[PDB]
Amino acid sequence: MYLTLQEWNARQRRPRSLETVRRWVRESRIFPPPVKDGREYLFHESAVKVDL
Amino acid sequence: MYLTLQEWNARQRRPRSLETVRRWVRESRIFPPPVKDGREYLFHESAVKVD
DNA sequence: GTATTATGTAGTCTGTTT
DNA sequence: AAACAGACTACATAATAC
Repeated sequence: MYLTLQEWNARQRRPRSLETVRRWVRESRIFPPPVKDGREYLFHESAVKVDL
Repeated sequence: MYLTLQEWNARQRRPRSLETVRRWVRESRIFPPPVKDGREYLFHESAVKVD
């Protein structure tokens, strides 16, 4: 299922500050790009961080 | 058998610049610490970087 | 060495959910 | 309204790159 930004962060090898994760999203570092459902990002469970 | 700094670095989950790996060695971040043998560092196969 | 990039905390801004 | 989520910026330091 979709994860919240904090829930996706908590499953990564090195969780970061939520502001950091948000910056990754703004910078197109997350594949697939999270959808903003209303006020919050939804991450695919299989979303990964990529180097651009 | 020992590995070279380049060989060790290519085998990690995120290889870094040589400069950075050398700095980690200089800062004793790597265990077991590499042996300096002549001009090269020699890494144990099991050597990991401790955070 | 110096410069650039990555990260962190805060305040204020737009907008969403209750 | 009030709490929430996130954007954007100002301000920092650390790690990495040059």
